[PDB]
Amino acid sequence: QDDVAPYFKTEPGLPQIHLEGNRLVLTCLAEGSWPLEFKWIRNDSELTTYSSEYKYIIPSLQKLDAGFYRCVVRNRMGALLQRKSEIQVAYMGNFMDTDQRKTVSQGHAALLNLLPIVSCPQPQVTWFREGHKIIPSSRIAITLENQLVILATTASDAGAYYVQAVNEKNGENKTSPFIHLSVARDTGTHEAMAPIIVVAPGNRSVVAGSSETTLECIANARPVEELSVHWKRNGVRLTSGLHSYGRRLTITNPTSADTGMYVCEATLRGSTFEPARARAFLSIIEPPYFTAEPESRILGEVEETMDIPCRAMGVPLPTLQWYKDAVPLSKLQNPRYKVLPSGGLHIQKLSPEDSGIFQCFASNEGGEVQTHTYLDVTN
Amino acid sequence: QDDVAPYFKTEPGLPQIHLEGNRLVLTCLAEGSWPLEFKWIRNDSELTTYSSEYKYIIPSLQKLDAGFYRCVVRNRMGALLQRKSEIQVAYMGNFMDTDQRKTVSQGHAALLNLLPIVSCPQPQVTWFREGHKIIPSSRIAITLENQLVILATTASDAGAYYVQAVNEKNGENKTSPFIHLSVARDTGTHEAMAPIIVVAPGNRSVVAGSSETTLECIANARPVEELSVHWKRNGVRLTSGLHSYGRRLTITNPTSADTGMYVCEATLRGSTFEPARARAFLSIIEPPYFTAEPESRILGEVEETMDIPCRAMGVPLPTLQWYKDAVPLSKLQNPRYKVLPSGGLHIQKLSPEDSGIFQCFASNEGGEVQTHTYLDVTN
Ligand SMILES: *[C@@H]1O[C@H](CO)[C@@H](O[C@@H]2O[C@H](CO)[C@@H](O)[C@H](O)[C@H]2NC(C)=O)[C@H](O)[C@H]1NC(C)=O
Ligand SMILES: *[C@@H]1O[C@H](CO)[C@@H](O[C@@H]2O[C@H](CO)[C@@H](O)[C@H](O)[C@H]2NC(C)=O)[C@H](O)[C@H]1NC(C)=O
Ligand SMILES: *[C@@H]1O[C@H](CO)[C@@H](O[C@@H]2O[C@H](CO)[C@@H](O)[C@H](O)[C@H]2NC(C)=O)[C@H](O)[C@H]1NC(C)=O
Ligand SMILES: *[C@@H]1O[C@H](CO)[C@@H](O[C@@H]2O[C@H](CO)[C@@H](O)[C@H](O)[C@H]2NC(C)=O)[C@H](O)[C@H]1NC(C)=O
Ligand SMILES: [Cs+]
Ligand SMILES: [Cs+]
Repeated sequence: QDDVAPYFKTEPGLPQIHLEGNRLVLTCLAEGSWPLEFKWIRNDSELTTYSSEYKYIIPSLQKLDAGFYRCVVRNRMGALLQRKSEIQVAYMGNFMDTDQRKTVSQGHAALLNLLPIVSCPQPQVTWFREGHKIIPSSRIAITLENQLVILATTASDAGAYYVQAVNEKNGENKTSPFIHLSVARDTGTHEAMAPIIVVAPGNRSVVAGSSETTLECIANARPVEELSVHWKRNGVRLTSGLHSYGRRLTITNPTSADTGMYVCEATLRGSTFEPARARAFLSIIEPPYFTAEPESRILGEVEETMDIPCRAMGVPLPTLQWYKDAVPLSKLQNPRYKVLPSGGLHIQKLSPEDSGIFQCFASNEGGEVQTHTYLDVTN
Repeated sequence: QDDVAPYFKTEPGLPQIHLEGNRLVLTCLAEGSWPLEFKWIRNDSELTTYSSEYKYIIPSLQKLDAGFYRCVVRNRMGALLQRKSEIQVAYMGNFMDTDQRKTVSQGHAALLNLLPIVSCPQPQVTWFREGHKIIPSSRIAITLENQLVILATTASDAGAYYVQAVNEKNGENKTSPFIHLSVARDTGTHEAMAPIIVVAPGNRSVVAGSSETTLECIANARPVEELSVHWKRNGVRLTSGLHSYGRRLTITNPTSADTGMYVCEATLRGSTFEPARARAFLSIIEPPYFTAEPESRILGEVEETMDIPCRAMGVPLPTLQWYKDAVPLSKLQNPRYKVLPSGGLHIQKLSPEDSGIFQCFASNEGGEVQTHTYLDVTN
């Protein structure tokens, strides 16, 4: 047919992590009446001009190729945006070539930050001192951000600490320089030290359907053997999902029933001390989905009114953005194309140049969906 | 601790398709008390011996590297099988270097098979004759297996046909040699020809949650302009999901409500001819999931009875296979390890050598899941 508007035969696949040096083949698998042309876009910037080549090939990936890719397909009838593809590249930088020094007063917690290093994705970190692998315990913690936390420090904890960082996707590993931790005398004259939260749990947001999410709370106290960290929800202690000496709470398969405030509570068992508390809030993201889509093809007569419906649901409420032939409506500046509050597109007096592909995108923090129609105008 | 049995920190990811020549990095991301050792397996065959290296790296993938990979992790306490990883490699072979000949009698359908070619995944095929791209129409069909079907042949259809095959994953393309189709005179003396099904729909099975599934039915008749192909279910014609001149029925998001028999029906409109019919059956596969798992760690006293529960649901009913320290129970040939019909493992008189990792796999055609426990035996 001479009247087949462009459409995609296959949608691009889920985000995959790619290795430096590997070949990458992107493809624009579209059909339609010909001349059929394709161009590529990276980060809303034009990579290629229009031609009959539907492939975009990177012979050897480097880190600067990481980004969002999409093709546009066009024939005489209109232009259609492919849904975005997320191309991540696994890479591991270097540690800065310098030692660091840190001093803490006996009895306080020492928080040793993982030395600056750029890595995708974030590495797995093993902490060392004098070739001895440091294992989490009731007194030693390693945060979700790979920081080493030594609780209730003593003179024995002084020394030179370092990391082996491993990028699990490309296999590369790096050793950091030293952090020289010194431990000075106790502040004042106090044997026991009340619980104090040194790593507070953060606000957490997770996308619906995710397997797990983990909150973390680390407290200092002395004697550390009496220290108890526990998690409360709705004023009542939680009993399941606890890990790493009670410092990690993992919620599995989180739904909206698990949203809201969580409280971690640190106590010295049997003591007269007040507990230390910190609050964290858990939020669920519902990716967008359409509740009203237009027909694939619509015929209007010149001079009549046209309505193209598009409505989407999600948490948070999705924002809708319209395109005509792969140009956003804001750029076209067409006073006859009215966007309705519910989301639909209203066209007051159809004109022959209104013919083409209208495309609606709904997006929030947790995803993006698309629907489109070919508008045909007669006479 | 000296008593941490091996466990995985991260499960391997979903099946990805890899390109020839690309680097591949597999990783065995397990923790536990050390010495901790790892070995790799490809297609139930041992690739490497046990060592402290948790990575397996293929510098440059070739087709013969395609297969199922998994690591075993072991310390003194026991051995644990990683869940399998499916490594497919995109490849495209060559057509055989020979022309073919085919003769059909005028009015009959000509079924032109795509010339033998090994390819992963199956290529996208465009059929040609004299440089002219052949487009599907009411008289020309291209099956889901890339065969060209010319209905109600005429002398004009004689000529040399060929294909451009494109592997969409690695971008490679091949042109085939020619099929020389000849069209001989009509058989007998008949103007109209009743509908006959030349490509019958097949039994289809699909995994639950799949986006789409498509059935295909192609009929011959003359005059082809009067030919109508339609789909029936429960004795009543289906109205939605039809494609390619009614020859394709796509069921979107198939559930068990769509299982059973579908009928395609070919008629010559307004004619006295009987319809031609073919039946196809659609089946849904439910991947396995557990309905009863054992605790992560279990303590038995010597000489007592132990029960390790494992029960799974799925369509078809999953089969359960047990392992101890990554050795299947059938090999161990231990008369004290009894497998119950519901799935659980029964151990009559616990002995010290029963300590270790017991691992239960449930599988059917649509997936495989695993659960495990560390059995500790005292005294
Ligand atoms: C394309 O856009 C992505 C998304 O913003 C960019 O990713 C950022 O890259 C910079 C480094 O250049 C980092 O500092 C940011 O943290 C990254 N943000 C995210 C969300 O990933 C990417 O660099 C862009 N690529 C190009 C070529 O423009
Ligand atoms: C973490 O999330 C909580 C929960 O929303 C935030 O608390 C809100 O803070 C604003 C800012 O003053 C208040 O006006 C609201 O009353 C709070 N909402 C609720 C439901 O209590 C908090 O600000 C967030 N903090 C960070 C650092 O992200
Ligand atoms: C590993 O097992 C898979 C699964 O059977 C093998 O895949 C088969 O490969 C042969 C060619 O060698 C094909 O003829 C079959 O059709 C394939 N079957 C499937 C289900 O994919 C794979 O070849 C095996 N690889 C090794 C190295 O043993
Ligand atoms: C396609 O599926 C149908 C549906 O199950 C199969 O029909 C069965 O065939 C057996 C073999 O003689 C009969 O005993 C059963 O009565 C049939 N079942 C039903 C529900 O009708 C058919 O054999 C399959 N054919 C192919 C080629 O796969
Ligand atoms: Cs649509
Ligand atoms: Cs378990």
